[PDB]
Amino acid sequence: SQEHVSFHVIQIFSFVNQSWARGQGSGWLDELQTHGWDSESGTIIFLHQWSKGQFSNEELSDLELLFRFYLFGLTREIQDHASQDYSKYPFEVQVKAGCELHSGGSPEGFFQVAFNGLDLLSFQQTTWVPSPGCGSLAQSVCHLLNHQYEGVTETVYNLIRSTCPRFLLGLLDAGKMYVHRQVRPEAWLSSGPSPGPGRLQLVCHVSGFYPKPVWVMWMRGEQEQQGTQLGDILPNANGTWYLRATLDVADGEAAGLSCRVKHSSLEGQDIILYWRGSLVP
Amino acid sequence: AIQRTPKIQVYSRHPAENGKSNFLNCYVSGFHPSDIEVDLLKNGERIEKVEHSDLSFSKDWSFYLLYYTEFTPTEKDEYACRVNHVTLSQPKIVKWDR
Ligand SMILES: CCCCCCCCCCCCC/C=C/[C@@H](O)[C@@H](CO[C@@H]1O[C@H](CO)[C@@H](O[C@@H]2O[C@H](CO)[C@H](O[C@@H]3O[C@H](CO)[C@H](O)[C@H](O[C@@H]4O[C@H](CO)[C@H](O)[C@H](O)[C@H]4O)[C@H]3NC(C)=O)[C@H](O[C@]3(C(=O)O)C[C@H](O)[C@@H](NC(C)=O)[C@H]([C@H](O)[C@@H](O)CO)O3)[C@H]2O)[C@H](O)[C@H]1O)NC(=O)CCCCCCCCCCCCCCCCC
Ligand SMILES: CCCCCCC[C@H](C)CCC[C@H](C)CCC[C@H](C)CCC[C@H](C)CCC[C@H](C)CCCOP(=O)(O)O[C@@H]1O[C@H](CO)[C@@H](O)[C@H](O)[C@@H]1O
Ligand SMILES: *[C@@H]1O[C@H](CO)[C@@H](O)[C@H](O)[C@H]1NC(C)=O
Ligand SMILES: NCC(=O)NCC(=O)NCC(=O)O
Ligand SMILES: NCC(=O)NCC(=O)NCC(=O)O
Ligand SMILES: NCC(=O)NCC(=O)NCC(=O)O
Ligand SMILES: O=S(=O)([O-])CC[NH2+]C1CCCCC1
Ligand SMILES: O=S(=O)([O-])CC[NH2+]C1CCCCC1
Ligand SMILES: O=S(=O)([O-])CC[NH2+]C1CCCCC1
Repeated sequence: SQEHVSFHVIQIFSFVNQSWARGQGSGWLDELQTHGWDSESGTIIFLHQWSKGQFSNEELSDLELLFRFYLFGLTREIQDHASQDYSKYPFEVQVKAGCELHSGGSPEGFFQVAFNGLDLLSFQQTTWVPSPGCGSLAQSVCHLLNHQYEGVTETVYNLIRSTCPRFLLGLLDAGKMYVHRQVRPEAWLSSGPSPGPGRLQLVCHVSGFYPKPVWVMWMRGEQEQQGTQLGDILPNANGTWYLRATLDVADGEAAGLSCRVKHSSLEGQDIILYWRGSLVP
Repeated sequence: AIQRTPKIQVYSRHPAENGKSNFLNCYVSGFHPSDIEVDLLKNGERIEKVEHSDLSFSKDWSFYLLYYTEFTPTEKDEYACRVNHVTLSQPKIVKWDR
């Protein structure tokens, strides 16, 4: 394969005042959620049979411990500074940390942060870098981390650049039968919202396919109809995908139109559905 | 950051087959801030047996959630997804049709 894969942990913290806050963290392999966080017991929730990713229970309990210390220290500092400057409440922090594996095996680390939905800072190579927007707060936090916080930055560098790629690849190998499976889509047709008097909206639904690459078109014979509109490839429960293809046509020109579906699981034999509509008595 | 209203997309795993197990999905994305009320409705009543993803956000930092529930449709019963946000004066609804 030539494709980039990535792993991320994401956090969302809301601080309403100095005595009340709440948070949420999770782990994601590409767009697939593979981990949660139980906040009462401070432990990792493994969503799949392969979610330990060939890590030993020892490294994992040590990561849980590390995350617990990190959460404690993070909230304690933010509250020390925001209680004095209490005009900031209520506010929301977004964190996204993790790594990407490029096609030749080169790892790339990531640690981005946002404040009320705006880029606040990031971690470029070895330096905490503020964003152009805001500065100040960004510059403050960045100086704080650059010069006033010990092996914290060292540990973050080691975590996003060595521990993360190793866990990514261990996850992929631990679930290879899930990772490399093929799942056949099923398709069906429906009408859509009326585009206007004397006009029809044809919809082709394609659902349950994995992996994500798919080809779906409205056709007349071998003429692909240029008007086909593809929707977002939406996620299903249990790792499959869903897709709508719609087409607007005058009634009287709808006969002969068909939906065609091409997917890796189909062994060359495409799915074809002819629009019937009100044509058949 | 300018508040963003949720996009709500409702869709089933399988073709509607009256008297057949099926999954109803509701994808809610592009909203900010993160506080939100999503419910799946059967005949205007909130379904409790539901599953949802943990909160996640795109690269523009707007949030998104997948909701789903297993169900069996009939001509009598209609299903919906209801969302309430700060950017919403009245709880917005999206209805599911065969
Ligand atoms: C392990 C992992 C590692 C850990 C990761 C986490 C680390 C990184 C993040 C943590 C740090 C973030 C960066 C922070 C940097 C900081 O350096 C700091 C320095 O900036 C300044 O700080 C000062 C703190 O002191 C503030 O001053 C205070 O502000 C307060 C709120 O505004 C009050 O202000 C008043 O509010 C009032 C509301 O009722 C009024 O409106 C007042 O208005 C005036 O009132 C008048 C009345 O007549 C007139 O009307 C006048 O006209 C009018 O102007 C106003 N008064 C003003 C403007 O002067 C205070 O004023 C009082 C008050 O009222 O409480 C007055 C009292 O009398 C006084 N009592 C006495 C006896 O005298 C009292 C007390 O002494 C004070 O000490 C405070 O209690 O304070 C004042 O002090 C400044 O704003 C502020 O800018 N910057 C900050 O952003 C702090 C908050 C940051 C929180 C973090 C947020 C997000 C964090 C993101 C983290 C990212 C994570 C990355 C992950 C990394 C991975 C490893
Ligand atoms: C949803 C769940 C996800 C599950 C998937 C598994 C995740 C997969 C496998 C890997 C992915 C990694 C992700 C990509 C990156 C995000 C990690 C998070 C964001 C940041 C963590 C770093 C913290 C900032 C703690 C560093 C500070 C301490 C301090 C220095 C080191 C000693 O520790 P300590 O124990 O405190 O020990 C310390 O030793 C020091 C002595 O030098 C002392 O200063 C301290 O007092 C203390 O004793
Ligand atoms: C802090 O926020 C919590 C959550 O809303 C609230 O119950 C509590 O009263 C707040 N404290 C105040 C407003 O002093
Ligand atoms: N800074 C918010 C935070 O991380 N709180 C710790 C925690 O465990 N929160 C769970 C909750 O109360 O929502
Ligand atoms: N490791 C536990 C923690 O830091 N916070 C959770 C807690 O103490 N209580 C859960 C709650 O109040 O919701
Ligand atoms: N908010 C905690 C949680 O349960 N997150 C993920 C999830 O799967 N929820 C499904 C449910 O219990 O309704
Ligand atoms: O509030 S809360 O449920 O404690 C949020 C937990 N976030 C953590 C997830 C795993 C490591 C990064 C921090
Ligand atoms: O179909 S696809 O979802 O684009 C495949 C690539 N994404 C990853 C999903 C979870 C397992 C590793 C592969
Ligand atoms: O806009 S976007 O390209 O879809 C951003 C990608 N979201 C991923 C980031 C963190 C883990 C969840 C999946």
